[PDB]
Amino acid sequence: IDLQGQFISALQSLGLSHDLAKLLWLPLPMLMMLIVATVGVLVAVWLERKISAAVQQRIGPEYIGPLGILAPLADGLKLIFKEDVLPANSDRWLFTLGPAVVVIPVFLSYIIVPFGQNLLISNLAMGVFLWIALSSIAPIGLLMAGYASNNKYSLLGGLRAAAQSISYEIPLALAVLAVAMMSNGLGTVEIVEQQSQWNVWRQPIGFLVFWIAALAECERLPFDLPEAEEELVAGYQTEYAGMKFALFYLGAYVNLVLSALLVSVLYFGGWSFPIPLETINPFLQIAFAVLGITMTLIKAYFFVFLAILLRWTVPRVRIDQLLDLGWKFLLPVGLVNLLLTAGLKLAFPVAF
Amino acid sequence: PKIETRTEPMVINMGPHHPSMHGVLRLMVTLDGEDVIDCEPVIGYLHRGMEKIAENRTNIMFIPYVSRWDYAAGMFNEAVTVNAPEKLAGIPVPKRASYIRVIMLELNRIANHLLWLGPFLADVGAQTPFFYIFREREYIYDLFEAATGMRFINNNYFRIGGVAADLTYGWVTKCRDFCDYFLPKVDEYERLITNNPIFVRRLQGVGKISREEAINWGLSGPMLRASGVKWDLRKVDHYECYDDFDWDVPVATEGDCLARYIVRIQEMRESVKIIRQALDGLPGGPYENLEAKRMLEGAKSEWNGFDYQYIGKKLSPTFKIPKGEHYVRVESGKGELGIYLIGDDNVFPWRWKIRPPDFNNLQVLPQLLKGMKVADIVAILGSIDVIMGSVDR
Amino acid sequence: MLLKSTTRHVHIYAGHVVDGEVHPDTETLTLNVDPDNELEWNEAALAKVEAKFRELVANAAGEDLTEYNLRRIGSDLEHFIRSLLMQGEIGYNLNSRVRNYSLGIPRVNH
Amino acid sequence: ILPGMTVKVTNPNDTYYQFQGIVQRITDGKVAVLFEGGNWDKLVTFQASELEPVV
Amino acid sequence: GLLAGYQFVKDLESAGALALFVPPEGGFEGRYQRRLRSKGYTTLPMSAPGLGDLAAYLTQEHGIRPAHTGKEDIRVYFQPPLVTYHLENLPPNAKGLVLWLIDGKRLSKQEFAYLAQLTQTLPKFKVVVEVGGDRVVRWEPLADWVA
Amino acid sequence: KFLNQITNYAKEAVQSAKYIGQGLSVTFDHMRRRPITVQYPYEKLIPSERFRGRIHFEFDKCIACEVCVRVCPINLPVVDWVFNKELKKKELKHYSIDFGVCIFCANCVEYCPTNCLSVTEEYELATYDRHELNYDSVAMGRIPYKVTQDPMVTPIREFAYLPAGVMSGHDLPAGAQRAGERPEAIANTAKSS
Amino acid sequence: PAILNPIARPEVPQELAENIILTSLNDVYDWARLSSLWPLMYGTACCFIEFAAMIGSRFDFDRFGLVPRNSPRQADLIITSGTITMKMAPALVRLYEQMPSPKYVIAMGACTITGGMFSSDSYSAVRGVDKLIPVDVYLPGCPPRPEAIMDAIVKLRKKIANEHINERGNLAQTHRLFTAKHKMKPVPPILTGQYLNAPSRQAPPP
Ligand code: SF4
Ligand code: SF4
Ligand code: SF4
Repeated sequence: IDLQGQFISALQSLGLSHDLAKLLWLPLPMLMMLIVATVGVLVAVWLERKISAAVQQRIGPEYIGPLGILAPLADGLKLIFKEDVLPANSDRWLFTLGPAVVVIPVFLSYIIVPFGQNLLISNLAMGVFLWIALSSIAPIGLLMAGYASNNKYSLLGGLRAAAQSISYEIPLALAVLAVAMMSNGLGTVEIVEQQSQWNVWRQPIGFLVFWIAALAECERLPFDLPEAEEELVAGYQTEYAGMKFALFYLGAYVNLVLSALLVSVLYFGGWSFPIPLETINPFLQIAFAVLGITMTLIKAYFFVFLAILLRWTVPRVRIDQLLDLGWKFLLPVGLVNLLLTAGLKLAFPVAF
Repeated sequence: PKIETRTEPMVINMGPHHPSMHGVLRLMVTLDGEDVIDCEPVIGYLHRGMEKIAENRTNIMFIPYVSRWDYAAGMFNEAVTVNAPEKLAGIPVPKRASYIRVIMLELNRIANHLLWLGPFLADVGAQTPFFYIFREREYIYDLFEAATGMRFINNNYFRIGGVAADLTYGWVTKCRDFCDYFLPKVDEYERLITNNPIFVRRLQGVGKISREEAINWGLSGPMLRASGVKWDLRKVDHYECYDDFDWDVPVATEGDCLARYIVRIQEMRESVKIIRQALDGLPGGPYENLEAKRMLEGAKSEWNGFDYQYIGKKLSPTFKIPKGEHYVRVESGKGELGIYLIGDDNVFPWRWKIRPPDFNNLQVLPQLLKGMKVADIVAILGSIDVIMGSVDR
Repeated sequence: MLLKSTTRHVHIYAGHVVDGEVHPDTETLTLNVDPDNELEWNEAALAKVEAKFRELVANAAGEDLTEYNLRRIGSDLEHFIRSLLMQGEIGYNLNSRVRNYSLGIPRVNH
Repeated sequence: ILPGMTVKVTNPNDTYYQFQGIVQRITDGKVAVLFEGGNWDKLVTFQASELEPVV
Repeated sequence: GLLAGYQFVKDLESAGALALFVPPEGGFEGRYQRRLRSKGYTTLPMSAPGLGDLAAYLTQEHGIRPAHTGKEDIRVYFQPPLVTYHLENLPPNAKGLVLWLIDGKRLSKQEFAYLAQLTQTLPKFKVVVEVGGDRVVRWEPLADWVA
Repeated sequence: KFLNQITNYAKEAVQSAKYIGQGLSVTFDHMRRRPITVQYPYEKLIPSERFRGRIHFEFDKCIACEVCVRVCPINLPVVDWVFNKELKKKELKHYSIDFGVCIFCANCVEYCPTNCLSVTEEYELATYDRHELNYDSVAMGRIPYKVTQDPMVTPIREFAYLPAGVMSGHDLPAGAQRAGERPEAIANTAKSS
Repeated sequence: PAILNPIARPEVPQELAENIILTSLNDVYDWARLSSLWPLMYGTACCFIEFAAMIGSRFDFDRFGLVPRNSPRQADLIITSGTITMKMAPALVRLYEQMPSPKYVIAMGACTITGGMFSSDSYSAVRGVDKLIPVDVYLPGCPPRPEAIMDAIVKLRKKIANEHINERGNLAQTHRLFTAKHKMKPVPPILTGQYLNAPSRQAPPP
């Protein structure tokens, strides 16, 4: 229904300087994506907390609210209410700036996830490449948290956070190059409007590549070494007490949600009940919008579910067993996939 | 704020506050670039003074202390503290109370191996088996709470002349149900682990001792038996109700964490093979049939004789243990517990001593870390079934 | 590195508090009587504690700087505080915090 | 029911079914049965309706 | 409910002895204790499973005999009453001294009646008892709930 | 030399994926099995016929034998007597146990001849202060709790009190009994054929 | 010498608040810090094994919001679990004090509120953790039923609700501190590495 048009025209009817009107529509989706991001964090926390109890014949929170619905609310409000402590020789500027640096770009990368056509913020012609770029800023914040702490116990485990995050960006890049072949570019709308009746069937290998490189962004118990609670307590996090630890926590879960939404838009699509949709008009547009949003969230939820379900199925790996995936299983296979897709697009340019 | 790197080996502290279960233990470890040269293990954080408390406390007064050495299994040591003065006085023990002793003590062995298994896997990644053992090890808690009062530890079920209290009515067939429910699940663990590559690649060949190098250092338990040594005090010492059952003492030879794991996991099946074979042979069977057959005719019959009673003459708190020293021992999960008892003439002993297996087994922590890594330490430390409570003497 | 004796309401160190750090110097022996406010202190009894500490370090100490010795000093201070708290100079705080009677419950001295 | 009087339990919905025990104390309708048996003497409060004053 | 004023304080000042039927989670009752402290009342919970005759520990002076462990042969302490000592150690602007009991189920009818009758005598003193129960925090006078 | 390396590589990959999917299916199977959780405050668990919780005490049956102190590992219970002079009787003037020190070995219960001193199923002891655990003679009898008679509890039996073959104690008939016959029933059965 | 160990009779009493918009927000504040207590995995003895069984699936404590946390700084609670010898006590005060200020304590067991069985004839046990830190809830019993720990947490949760927001002045430390020069001849640390690299392990003497 082009809500931008009516918002600007109704607001341009009582004046308000039409350029200013186009300026004043900016913050609405820019904060709506923050709303759904925070909600996705709350949902991811509650989901992990209840499914990690289902796996174990356990029952998660039910005394917080009805079903633990208000558990991360309690967590966040507490961590606001907690004291913050700045240890003895730690720096004052870098300590309270590390978590901001590792948290910000994950939010900033929500300017590309569609949720529906013309239902996103500012489709960039670069798109996913900007995500691959902004994701490489996190190790700076992690090394900042390591250096800005007298805790050798922390820095010894903050360098290995800039060893895996600096290792699973190359195949993460190659698996999306393999999609940039097909889709005439890099914009998400172009990656997905190429699906009108999915890339997973034609990228059976790059799926594993992207999906192993996304889980291994210092997130999950298959690796999550920099928070290896048993190996060395909380790594770089153990001196962060109040809302700063909440920033780290938030950042992990919101990055997981972003990975799920991004696998959805890349390989499956944030539309397309798998029949060739649009074969069957504002009252119909508001229906297909809801349908596309719903199916997007279905696939994102399935990937969040599988991701949390590996956390309780897959014991961790030291650091050498880890880095012998990168450069020895993900990078050669990503190169092979790239060359394969290139050769097939050269021979069979149809279907790509 | 920073730390001023230098070309020297780094010293780090794995302090009392472990994020784990393996007691409270220091390991001042020095490394050469994510290696390990050696480490000074500063144990001592749990010395509360047993061996001098045991000199103003008679037997029945001291027996609840005894179950705090091995916090996991508080009957491999109640049994020893029973057997120590029991041999000097030469008090005959019946077959019923001794079969009960065998059953409960071997059930505690099962519990001990489960509590080894849990944190062994938590320190080596996932936490789910920690939740699958307290889903299963919690049933023998209910068994004990039925027979004795409290659960793992503090039962104080054993006594000098035998056993304190005859069993409950519905204990035996329910223990059979547990015995039958267990074997399908030690296999489900081996479905979830023992071939998962991310697990077995973590502890392929870390740690190793030769046969005769594991005998200087005296690694009395499965560590000594996980290096090619058929030796268990249940068989070589002819512990009380043995040679009456079938036997298959497990042995591995690699000496590494697999050689310990396979031994423990086969032992926790051989134990059930003993238990199922004991319940079918009691002097009296279940207490239901026993008491019924007694009251039916046996106010004098042979179903009220000494060998069918759960204890001989019940003693006073003035038993007055006789003179003469000796060393008793028992093969528990961690290995050989031992007590060097002396006695002079009175209720209070003279130099109560504990010889725990964990102490000698934990001597060789650093040799096993003779240049391995920083992150494969817990895999080795989790191999011994270290219980720092058993290092308070 | 530090060598401290941390009981309840007596914390002794071996450095000099500059602003909140400690900076072990090997000769300053700070003290931190009752940080958690289990007791309500006056100006006199607290000076008596101070003087006890001064005439307990200097008057009887000429041996090594182990934690054993500082722990012994802390024990003597924590018994001196019993004495002050029984005789009735100082008393418990009564505030709506924990109110756990670590030293003793109130008697009447019959 | 009154003190000092041995009783037994008539309640299939109770783990203490068909145990004989001596009454110890009675306050406010609920009576403390004492099960002299085994080794450790156990003490439990039952309602007067769950019981049966056996001889 | 999700928000409640100060009618609990009026009910308590009126009746003298209430009985809370809070849930077995202990998360939604301390706020009313706060509402009492927000007026001037001062609290002391002392966990009834541990109180004796309740005429010797509240009104009169009683003898506590601590734990000897072979050492330090039997000795008394004679702690003073719980209700004529804290009631005199009040601040100046003190409205009264409420009394909280966490586990009231373990006590009996007789001492419920005694605590109720003790509100009228010894004026600046009120009582509350957390007899666990209902899934919504409701209360009732303690003269009621008995006879 | 080189092809065999790639085949072994792919074989290791496939075996790893298979052994991961195995645990995947296992954990996805555990999330239909009913929770064995015991939702305690509303779904409390019933103690056994020998659990050792709080100690009981009668004032009328004691005769001041001092066995309780002479048998406790730490000589805990505070018996206080005065020996009135009618002929010989020790008059019991006070009796307490500090349950912040007591170990619940119940040897006290074991050697009391008068059946005065018993164990109760109270495991819900806790205070904001440890000088309240020192229970007096009139605060040790005190008529225990009896979990089942609680309007807001769904009691559960434990593994020794469930019918034969049964393992959990959650969704049970309202007539279940332990395992087998009592000896009285067996005797009256053998007597009647 | 008339009432020993006395109470102090305070003045300027507390100046509490009374408006509704603040006390409802106080209820939310307390509810939030209440229903998400994050313990510290602090184990020393079988009380920790009962705490581990409390983690388990026969009865968890994940509900009413408890996450076993590994570091003190993120934590909110030390369920003191085991005996406190005289060689680990500073390793407990340095865990308690090295933690954010709105923090609570539970003392499970009898070996850590009076020393329990080791309250007599022992020479290395601390006879009560209440003389190391401010215990907030006591529960007795060597190994207690771990569902009794949840009774203690119920009893602790109905004490977090008993707090007020304009009353955080009773939450800091006053630091009544001094200095004293001395002469006690410092000795070298004999506690280092050097367990196998020491010359005496690679050296049968003459
Ligand atoms: S053992 Fe029994 S009779 Fe003897 S003092 Fe104790 S309670 Fe009294
Ligand atoms: S349970 Fe043990 S410690 Fe407690 S009073 Fe009885 S004998 Fe003494
Ligand atoms: S109180 Fe009991 S369970 Fe706790 S450490 Fe002491 S003996 Fe072990």
